[PDB]
Amino acid sequence: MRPEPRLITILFSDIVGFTRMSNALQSQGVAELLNEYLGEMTRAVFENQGTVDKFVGDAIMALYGAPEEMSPSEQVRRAIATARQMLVALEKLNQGWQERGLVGRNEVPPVRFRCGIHQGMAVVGLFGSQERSDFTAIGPSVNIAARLQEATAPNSIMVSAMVAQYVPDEEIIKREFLELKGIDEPVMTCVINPNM
Amino acid sequence: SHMRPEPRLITILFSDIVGFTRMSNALQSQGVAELLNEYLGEMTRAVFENQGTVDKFVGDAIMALYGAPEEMSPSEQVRRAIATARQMLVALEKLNQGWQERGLVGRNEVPPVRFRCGIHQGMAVVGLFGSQERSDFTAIGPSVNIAARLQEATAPNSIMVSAMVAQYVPDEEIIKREFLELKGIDEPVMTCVINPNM
Ligand SMILES: Nc1ncnc2c1ncn2[C@@H]1O[C@H](COP(=O)(O)CP(=O)(O)OP(=O)(O)O)[C@@H](O)[C@H]1O
Ligand SMILES: Nc1ncnc2c1ncn2[C@@H]1O[C@H](COP(=O)(O)CP(=O)(O)OP(=O)(O)O)[C@@H](O)[C@H]1O
Ligand SMILES: [Ca+2]
Ligand SMILES: [Ca+2]
Repeated sequence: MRPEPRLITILFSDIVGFTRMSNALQSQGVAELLNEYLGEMTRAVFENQGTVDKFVGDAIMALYGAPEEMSPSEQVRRAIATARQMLVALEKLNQGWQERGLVGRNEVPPVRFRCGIHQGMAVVGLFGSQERSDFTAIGPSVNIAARLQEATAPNSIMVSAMVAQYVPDEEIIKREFLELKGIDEPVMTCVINPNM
Repeated sequence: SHMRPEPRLITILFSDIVGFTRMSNALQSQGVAELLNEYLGEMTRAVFENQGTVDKFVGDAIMALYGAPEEMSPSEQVRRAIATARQMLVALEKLNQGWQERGLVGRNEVPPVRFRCGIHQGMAVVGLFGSQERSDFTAIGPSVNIAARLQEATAPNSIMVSAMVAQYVPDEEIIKREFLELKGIDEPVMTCVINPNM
């Protein structure tokens, strides 16, 4: 648990259109919707042996390579598989929320998905204090993964060069250098095929 | 830790610093761990002393709740949230003074650390969110989004609250009043920068 420098793979996912969709229902409904979603994401992360760092509203942060050790290639394989399984889940969910009147039906479009994945060094371990301490990762690598998730287009998966080097060339749909805050050197990003 | 999601009037506090990464770069790891911890330690103590609830940490950002899980009057929620925000800023200044005296800031010149805090009071679905496999206690809803947007909109080393919060704060303690259009929200919001001192 004690914080230490380690090569890990960070995954940030987030959905847009949740509050808009929940704006209709009451408290009970908003909670059901969110829990439904959160459960699916968690399932995708665990099934791929990933670590659910935390939830940030309707955003999810997962780690691969901590606390349990994992090779750089497995970290990426599993991070990618999680991101793709998440998308399939959102498709299933959106299908259900549409047949149920929460989508398509009159001004609350389906919920779009955004996922960012990066691999790099990060101080990982327990951070906080006596009042509160949580297991997480800190550092530019984490910052980068978060910025990729926010920079990518709707319903897509964007990764860094460090991650893409383990991905079959035919799976990289688009390449583009992005200027990310706090980073001087432009970052080469790669949108990957959400299927396989 | 057992509270099922339920609607409730609460006060949400979001604080965030800028300069940690920069300060920790010209540094080396179990020193970025002790640094963030030193900072986090000060922030959480400010929340605990004011009986606030530390919802979670988002990197070097802090989320605190007032009015949950333990009930709290709407006036007490604001008094304690305001007091927390002011104490944090004081602690930050104390921290920068220390880091300055350690060459952690103001050398290889990483500017001193900046502080931002946003506070808002409104309805929110509070309780445990997630699934049987994983769930945490937090608040959800437009009210939470607002508090977050207020913190990201205010200027460095300042505290910005919404009208709902300002109504409990002495008029003379309100430094500035101005309408700002927050993301994803239809009606502009009345923002009020409070004086860092009582
Ligand atoms: N329970 C919670 N814990 C931590 N942060 C939270 C939170 N609920 C909301 N937030 C914060 O509130 C803000 C919400 O604004 P956005 O992320 O821009 C909304 P969005 O994702 O674009 O649409 P959406 O809410 O429909 O999904 C974010 O800054 C988020 O981190
Ligand atoms: N341990 C962690 N858990 C969750 N989110 C994290 C995190 N570490 C970093 N992040 C995310 O990484 C991103 C960092 O970007 P910013 O918040 O803009 C950095 P900053 O506050 O401007 O400067 P700073 O890092 O020097 O404080 C945010 O989206 C933040 O929420
Ligand atoms: Ca979102
Ligand atoms: Ca920050």
